[PDB]
Amino acid sequence: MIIPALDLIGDTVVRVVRQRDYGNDPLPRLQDYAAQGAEVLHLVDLTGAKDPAKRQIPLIKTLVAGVNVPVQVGGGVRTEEDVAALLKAGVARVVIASTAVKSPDVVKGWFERFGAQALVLALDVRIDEHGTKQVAVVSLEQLVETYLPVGLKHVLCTDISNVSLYEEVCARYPQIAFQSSGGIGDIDDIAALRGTGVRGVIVGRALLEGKFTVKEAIQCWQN
Ligand code: NA
Repeated sequence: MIIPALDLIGDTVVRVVRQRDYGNDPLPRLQDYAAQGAEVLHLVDLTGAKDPAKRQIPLIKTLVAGVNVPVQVGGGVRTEEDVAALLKAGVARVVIASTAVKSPDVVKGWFERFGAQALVLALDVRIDEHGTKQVAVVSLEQLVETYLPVGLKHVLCTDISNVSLYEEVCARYPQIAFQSSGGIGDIDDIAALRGTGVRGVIVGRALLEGKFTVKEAIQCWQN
């Protein structure tokens, strides 16, 4: 799957690493992502990620209501209440950050209550000098072990160290549906990831930049 994605600061669509400002119409943007055939969408609430007390619930309610396809939302999700709040806003899956790295027993609890189909674990992966896949702020393997007993199913992988990693880990963990994020700059990057075993590709920047349209991405990826 192609998974189009918007990063949000307040009501404002942005490019980040803040880099560029693209307006205050996330909804027509999303709806046009959907019109072209996107099956899943992806939001990051950077305002909430900065401080969770300012979680943009009303906004996210609106955005999720305005489209008729599942939406996954991340950004500062670090307590059970936040997960419930996001779900209560209509969100189809909650994307969890570094907490799932730091606090396995808590997060295991979230899995046990909400179920694994509702959660996505977001991991920044570093390949080090030695060739170990480590997980940013512990190895990938270690994490997968920690969460297999509670039915781990969805991982969002950003590589911050490209095809071959995904080939190997997708082969090692056939029970995990991997999502690649970052590293997309043109339609060819999408073609590249096509046969790797990766299940979903997060696409953001390239779309705002007009390199291609979601219809083109889908044409590519879906061969
Ligand atoms: Na697709």
